[PDB]
Amino acid sequence: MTFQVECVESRTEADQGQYGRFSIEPLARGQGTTVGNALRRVLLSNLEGTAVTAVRIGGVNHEFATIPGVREDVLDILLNVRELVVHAHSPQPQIGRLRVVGPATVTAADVDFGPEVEVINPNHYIASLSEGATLEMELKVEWGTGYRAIDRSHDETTALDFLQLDAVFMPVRRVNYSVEDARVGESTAIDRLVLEVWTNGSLSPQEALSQAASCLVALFEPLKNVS
Amino acid sequence: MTFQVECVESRTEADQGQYGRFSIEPLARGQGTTVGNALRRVLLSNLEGTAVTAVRIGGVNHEFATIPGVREDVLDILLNVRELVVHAHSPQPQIGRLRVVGPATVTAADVDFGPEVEVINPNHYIASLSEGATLEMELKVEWGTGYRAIDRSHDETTALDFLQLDAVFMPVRRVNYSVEDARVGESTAIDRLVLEVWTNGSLSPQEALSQAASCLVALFEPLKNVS
Amino acid sequence: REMAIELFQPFVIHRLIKNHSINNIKQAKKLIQKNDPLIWDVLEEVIEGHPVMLNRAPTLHRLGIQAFEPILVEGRAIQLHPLVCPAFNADFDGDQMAVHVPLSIEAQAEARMLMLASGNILSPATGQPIVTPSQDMVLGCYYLTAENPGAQKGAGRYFANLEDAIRAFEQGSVDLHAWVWVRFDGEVESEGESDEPESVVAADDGTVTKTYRFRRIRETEDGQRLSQYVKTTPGRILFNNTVQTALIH
Amino acid sequence: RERAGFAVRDIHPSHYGRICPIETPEGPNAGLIGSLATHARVNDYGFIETPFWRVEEGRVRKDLAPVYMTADQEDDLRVAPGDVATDDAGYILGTTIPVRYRQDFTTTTPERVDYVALSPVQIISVATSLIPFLEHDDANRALMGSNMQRQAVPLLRPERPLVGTGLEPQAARDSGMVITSPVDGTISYVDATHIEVTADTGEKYGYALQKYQRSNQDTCLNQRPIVFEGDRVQRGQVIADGSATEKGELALGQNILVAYMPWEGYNYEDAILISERLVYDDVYTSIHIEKFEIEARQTKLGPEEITREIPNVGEDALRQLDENGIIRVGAWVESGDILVGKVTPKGESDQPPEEKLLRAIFGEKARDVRDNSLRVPNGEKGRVVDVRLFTREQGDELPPGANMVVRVYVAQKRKIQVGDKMAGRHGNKGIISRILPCEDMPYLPDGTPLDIVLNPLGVPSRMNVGQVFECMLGWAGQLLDARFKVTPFDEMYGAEASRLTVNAKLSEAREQTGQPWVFSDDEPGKIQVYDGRTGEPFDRPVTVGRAYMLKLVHLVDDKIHARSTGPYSLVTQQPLGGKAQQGGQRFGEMEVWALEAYGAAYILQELLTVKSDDMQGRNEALNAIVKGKAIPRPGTPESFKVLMRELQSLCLDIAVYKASTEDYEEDKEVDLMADVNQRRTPSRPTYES
Amino acid sequence: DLLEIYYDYFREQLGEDYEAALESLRRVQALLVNEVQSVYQSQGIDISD
Amino acid sequence: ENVIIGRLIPAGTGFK
Amino acid sequence: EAKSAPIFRNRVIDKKQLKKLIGWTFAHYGTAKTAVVADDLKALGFRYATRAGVSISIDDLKVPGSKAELLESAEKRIQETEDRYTRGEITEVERFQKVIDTWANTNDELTDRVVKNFRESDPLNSVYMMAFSGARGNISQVRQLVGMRGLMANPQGEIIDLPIKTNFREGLTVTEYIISSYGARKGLVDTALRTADSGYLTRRLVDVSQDVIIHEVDCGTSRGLFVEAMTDGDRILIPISQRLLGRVTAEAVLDPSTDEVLAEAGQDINEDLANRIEKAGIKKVKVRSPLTCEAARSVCQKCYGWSLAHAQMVDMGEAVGIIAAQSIGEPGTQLTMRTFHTGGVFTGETARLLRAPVAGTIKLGKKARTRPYRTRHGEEALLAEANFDLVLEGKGRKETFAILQGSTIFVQDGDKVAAEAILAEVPVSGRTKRTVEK
Amino acid sequence: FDLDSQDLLFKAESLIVNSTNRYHVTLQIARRAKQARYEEMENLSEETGIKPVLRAILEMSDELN
RNA sequence: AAAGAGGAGAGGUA
Ligand SMILES: Nc1ccn([C@@H]2O[C@H](COP(=O)(O)OP(=O)(O)OP(=O)(O)O)[C@@H](O)[C@H]2O)c(=O)n1
Ligand SMILES: [Mg+2]
Ligand SMILES: [Zn+2]
Repeated sequence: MTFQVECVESRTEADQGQYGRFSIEPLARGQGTTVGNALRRVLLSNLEGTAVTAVRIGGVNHEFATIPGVREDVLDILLNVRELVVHAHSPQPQIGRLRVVGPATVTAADVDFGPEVEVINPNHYIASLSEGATLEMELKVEWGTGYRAIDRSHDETTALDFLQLDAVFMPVRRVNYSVEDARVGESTAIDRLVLEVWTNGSLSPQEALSQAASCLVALFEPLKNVS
Repeated sequence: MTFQVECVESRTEADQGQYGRFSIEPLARGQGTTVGNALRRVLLSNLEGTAVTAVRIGGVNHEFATIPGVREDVLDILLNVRELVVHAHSPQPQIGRLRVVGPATVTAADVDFGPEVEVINPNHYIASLSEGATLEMELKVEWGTGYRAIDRSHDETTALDFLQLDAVFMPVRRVNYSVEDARVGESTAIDRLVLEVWTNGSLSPQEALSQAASCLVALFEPLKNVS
Repeated sequence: REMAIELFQPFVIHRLIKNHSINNIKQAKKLIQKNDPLIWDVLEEVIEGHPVMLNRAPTLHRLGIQAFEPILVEGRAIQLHPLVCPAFNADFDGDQMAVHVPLSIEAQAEARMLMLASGNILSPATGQPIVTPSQDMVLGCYYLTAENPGAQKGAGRYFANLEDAIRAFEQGSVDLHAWVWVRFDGEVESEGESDEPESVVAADDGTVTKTYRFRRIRETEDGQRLSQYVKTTPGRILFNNTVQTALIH
Repeated sequence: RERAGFAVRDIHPSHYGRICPIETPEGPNAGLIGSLATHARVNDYGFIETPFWRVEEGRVRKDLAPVYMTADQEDDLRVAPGDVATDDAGYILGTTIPVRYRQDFTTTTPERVDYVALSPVQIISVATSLIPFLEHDDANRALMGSNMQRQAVPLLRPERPLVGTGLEPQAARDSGMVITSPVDGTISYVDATHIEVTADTGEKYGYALQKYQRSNQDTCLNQRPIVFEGDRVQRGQVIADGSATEKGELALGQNILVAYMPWEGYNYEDAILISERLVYDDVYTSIHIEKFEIEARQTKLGPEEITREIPNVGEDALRQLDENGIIRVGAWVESGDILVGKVTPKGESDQPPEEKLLRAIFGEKARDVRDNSLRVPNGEKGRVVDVRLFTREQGDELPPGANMVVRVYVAQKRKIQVGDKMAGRHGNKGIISRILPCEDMPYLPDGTPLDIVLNPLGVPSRMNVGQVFECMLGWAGQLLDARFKVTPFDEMYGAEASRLTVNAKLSEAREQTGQPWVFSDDEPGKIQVYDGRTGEPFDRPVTVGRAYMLKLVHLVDDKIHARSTGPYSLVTQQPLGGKAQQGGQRFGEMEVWALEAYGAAYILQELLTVKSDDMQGRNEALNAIVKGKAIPRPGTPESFKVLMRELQSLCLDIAVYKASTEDYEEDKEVDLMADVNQRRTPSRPTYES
Repeated sequence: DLLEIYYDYFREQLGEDYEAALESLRRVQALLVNEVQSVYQSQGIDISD
Repeated sequence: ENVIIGRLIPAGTGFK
Repeated sequence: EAKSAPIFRNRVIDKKQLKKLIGWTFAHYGTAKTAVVADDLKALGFRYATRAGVSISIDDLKVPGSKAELLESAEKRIQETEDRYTRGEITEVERFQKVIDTWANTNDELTDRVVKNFRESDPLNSVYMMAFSGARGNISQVRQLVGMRGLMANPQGEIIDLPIKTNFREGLTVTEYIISSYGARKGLVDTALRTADSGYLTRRLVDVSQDVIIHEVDCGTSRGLFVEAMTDGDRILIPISQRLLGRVTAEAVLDPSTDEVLAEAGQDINEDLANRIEKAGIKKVKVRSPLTCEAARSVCQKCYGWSLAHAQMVDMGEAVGIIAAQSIGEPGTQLTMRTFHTGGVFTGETARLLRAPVAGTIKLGKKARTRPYRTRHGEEALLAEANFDLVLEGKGRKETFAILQGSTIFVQDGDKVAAEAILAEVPVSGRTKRTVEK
Repeated sequence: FDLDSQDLLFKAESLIVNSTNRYHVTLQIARRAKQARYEEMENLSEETGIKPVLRAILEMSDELN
């Protein structure tokens, strides 16, 4: 109604993540709790992102699940792949191929993710290789929301060609909010809302806040035409 | 984002309250709670109304006195007239007058407020008078929201021999809601929200829903610009 | 505020005379009695940095008097931190407390450096802790880390870092008492853990996997570890993450 | 008290049925003051009797004029308690009956019994007999509940309990505020101060009612009508009631919704969290009345006068007075307002006599008087409801040496707030720590928010589980509109009587209302509850019911006190003691031990000298603080000098000496009662210039 | 009387009475401390020595 | 004894 | 302040674990981190206590289903005793003692069964959860809630022979309420009448030692005191590691295994050194004590040792007499005013029974010297005069027990003892209580 | 303000740790605070928004470096 | 300029 929004502090972490703090004031006695809770609920579970959904590793023995020449087995590679952050500019899925030979340390910068998909952190550790070893991998990306778990496959799978992974499409990593007194002098009750957002990097906190606010406005708009 | 809202039941109690049930569907997996809790919180605290804030009785100057011929004392009469329900069509305050004589049962039906104020329940019991008794009264009406306590700081004694009252402007009595599964064979986790409103009588449930939706939209709109 | 405006009168008078030049003492006293709004702004900064002493009636040992830093509240009752109640032996069902104010600089220094309530950790009678969580914090920490054969949803999942488990819990995809595997490198103690490797599997290129009741370790040929996974519960992860985070700030 | 032994504070076997074994003070005189039992009576010699029923061959004769017996008459007979169960009020069932013989508990066959007690509650007093489900509690909690039931405040609109015991009407009737119809007639005239009853024959009876009077403890006494005009009444029907009674029954508290669960630390140690509906619905709002007095004496210098012309005061301080100078009825007064204006003609001599003699010779008579009028004390406000004036020439018996007396009455209304004490009838007490808006409290599946939240941690530690029975019965009572009454010691009819009764009532309520969520079979007493801040249900169902709660006379408004500087004592010159006279707090020797154990010497030294009785250091410290400089070093306290003078008065040669630094010179006595610095020493600290 | 017994025995056994007094007092002190600590430990009270 | 006459106690900060 | 990483505690966290964590944090990081750690733990516990929704109900109080048979056996035994007294074979004192012992043993067995049933049936019960997590309750109150109250005591401290066989969930009768009134009166009188003794004692203690202040650094003394563990027979009541913390050694400490030296002369003992000393044997240690200080004042800094509040050596200028006096005098005064928290129940303390695990025959020994004896229950038995060994032989199992001097034996050589039969009893001691007239 | 009480608590703990007697360091802090207050009161105005004891603690902790 | 002085009973709260 008669409030103002300000941005206090912003940083960028080593892993290319982002952090943001916002202050909103003034509001009525109880409006801070409702605004903060609605914003948190919409931010944490109703935003769109990209994630790696299927992988395929070449040169895998079905017993001992161990790659020759690589110090990690299949489980650690699958766990390291799930943390890779991507940002696609098209609604159709794309595929990516990785081929590494010789003694080297594989990194997310060595994945050919087409001409449009981009890799936010090009320093993501994947695996290590020694002399006389090669790594061949295929990755598939998709669109979705939230933490999508898979069936019967916790992590440990070694069988069919394309392995299915449980993915997490969540641009926003953490949200906190607090309500404080902003009376100033002696008068009716007035509060101020402080909101902190940790984002994985593919989005900026201001953009996420704008998207959540737009979603809430679209949700509540068609309810005032009943009278 | 696109859904249907419909009214299922509408009934009236003994000319002193209203009931309404609404169904909203379809929604996402967890948006039913998000919509319902916000609607409940806004409906129960952030609505405007009208109430009686000052009373003047001829022959009485404080609240611990009695009138010869009246079955009740001033405190009971003040408590009775505090819970009178009115609706005003204009933002300016009005003044209502009452005069009753003889053996009678004084109810709310004999208060002349003028064509700018309407009395909801005309069977509100107020007082009883025996043969040789008379009752003369004047009432003041104002706009506000929530609970207002008397302050003895208006040193300007404009309200001479006026007895101030603690004011309660809350036109909504009860709100309830529930969430059901509208999934039909296909596994997609579609929600349906059912909302029930018990209203004081000066407002119909549809108007209260529209006002709450407008307030929520006005709250969440200014966050779409920058952050 | 009613108590504070009376206990700190000379300091308020001095600050009213020095800053916001009034005139003399009589005008300041008239201002205080008339209750001008400015005196509250002056008092809010008069008391900043000035300790106060609190006492309860039966003083059985030296922990019955303690020094605190005051903040102004609206009401007529004193607010007390829950973690200092057992030392005072006080509960909130009718008790009362006494307040004293130091005057000189030496007294203020002694109150800050000898009796401040954040430095009384052990008991003079026996060197045992005295600020342990007492009644509902214990119940909450017990419920958080307990066991529940029922309500096991999302059990068997694999996680990296200690933050992925928390993030998955906040989304409702995992229960609070489920059994999950988490990648953790460090010292771990369990309950009823077997010191003998329950299973040993030796593979090619000189690698061995040893599986215990609550652990799974991968090793090279008589060398260093490569990975370690712990089988635990999300509430225990929350507890340990809170403890670890608190020790770095 | 000092010369009393220890056998007098114990319970004797002869007390049963004559003196209550629970109600007793909890202080230095515990066990020395007692209460008469409910059924006891005193004969014409001064001994206490109790009634019994006689049995013949094994049948209780319940229609044969009960027999009153004394302690020594029943020593040689086998007497059974009041919980023995009979078939049809006739023969005694069972085969082993507990009896009392020769002041000893024994057991016997149901044919040697001689007498049976009338009631199972014959052993307790009136206050202890108002606690339901008392056999499931501890005795100490019963004593605390009986004690706390007598500290409740009458409320604006009282309510009688849903779950009672059956003794409330007699307790209300036997105290003298309930008016009852003495005939079988009709009602002819009703008014807020008068009721008339006309019988069938034709004669009339009239009653007048009290209206807003004062009690010994500044509470309120008020009577209100119950009946209407033209109503048909009977004999013994109630037509009016007092301030703390419902329609014929005692009513001390209110019935409110309660849930047993912890909140976010606001129930930590017996603290209470309540809702805001209890404030704006005028629940737990009370009325208090206070009295102020003033007199006009006649001094040797001249009589004092009650007038309006008060020297050296503004016009805004005399708006509400009238002609004589007495406040008007119906005015609102705050602290510092003038109630009665009194002026004293006094000839003080504290000015040079030249101006006074010149004025006296010249003339121009003016005001040589002083102002000591009556003003309301700090922290008080309210309405003036009564002013009474007594003088001579009116047939009034004034105290000797006085000419006029004025009395003023002031009334106030008080609501519940943070820091007030609340309690129930089962020994559970607490202090309110937070008041919440109703949209933040937990709510039911119906959508109704709760009224109060209590911590369960305190139920098994205090061992008072009757409150759970009471709440679970009150829930069903509210759902059914039934208002049950239960008599204690109800397990003589079965094995699980209370539990089965509560379960049956709850099941009947569930069937009648048609709502399946009000009662559960897996968790009989538990319901699902949602969170008003986020809308998410809690993990497990909690216990919900209706509780009868009271508000006590210990209010935080009469407990907050502070001091900077005030009066001092005449002899020791130490600060006075007491709330009523701006007193200081005592620093006993245990606190001195604690400060010595800490190691803080400067704090202790400043406490002992500058802040208590160093007559010169007080003003130096005050002026140094005001000017922003350092506080000079202290001297010698006055109490040491007083002690030295007192010791010298006993013909003892005690003095302080200074050691000789060098040479043969002997040590020199020091004069402690001498002035060292040429500076003033006034009686009280003051701000110079 | 334990002190007297110790004093007599050690005075006969040793040469001087300084050492005898020291020995007797030491033994009595140890006995008293142990007795008091045991009585306190009978309940649930823990105090340093 | 220093408490009765009002001097610095010989323990703690008043040791010397 | 750093360089130590916390361990991952994969277990349930009760009050003891929290206390251990607080002690570890103080010992490793300092007094400034501990406050923030405690604040964080308090906030987490407060946040997650309300999510659970812990409540109390009538059906939450579970009573074991085997109470009636236990009670019936108790009544049979009591009736046997009363018949024996009526016939004229025992006096009144022996009957009183026998019935008291029988009821005490019955109550002990009942509470053991209650605990076992509560643990086995449902571990998430609210009463169990908030009683056995160390939150507020204790066993003596759950016993009265779901077991049985037992025997009472009157204000003079004597036992009443009529027990209360019901609990609070079932409801008392009139006689049992009358009996409970005595315990209520006992607690009421104890709270305000007996508190003067503790105050008088602490005032005397403060007065006797108000001038003991640290004035000296070292006195140069070789004298000291011998410290060992506190045991009762073969059970250790107080270990030696707890008693050695903060003390200064008066002589060098040598390992009984090798020539290694664990500590030198004039070395304070921290926790790790005390643990090392206890783990490697060592039954006695000589330390510096204030009892043997040679300072010509009160005590020196070297003969005192650590200050327990700060975990390091004392500072010069400390008033230790006041601290000692108010450390001794506080717990008794505090415990006197908490008597009413348990009603007036009698705190049991019975003799130690030796039971035969399996059936067999008794072999006895060769140093066994015994005399005819009459026990306190009115029985004929044998009193031992020297320590010996009892041999119980079975089908394929042979066991030996050690019998000390003064204990009573109920069997002889050659008898055929059945299973779970009493063989010997060690009676309670008379010390730690004051002796009065008969 | 940028200076919270937690930093002062850590600074006081550090001052206590790096000394042999707590009473002596308390007396030193009191003397420094008195001298600083006297210097302020007779000259200039200084950053008066901090009490002299806190100032003395800050300078004494900074001298440790 | 002024303004309370002690004592004795009875009853309560932590
Ligand atoms: N004669 C007395 C009575 C009470 N007290 C003080 O008041 C406390 C009594 O606390 P109270 O609230 O009455 O009982 P608790 O034992 O705390 O139990 P609960 O609060 O659970 O009822 C005692 O511990 C003590 O500090 C005292 O010093 N002397
Ligand atoms: Mg208490
Ligand atoms: Zn020494």
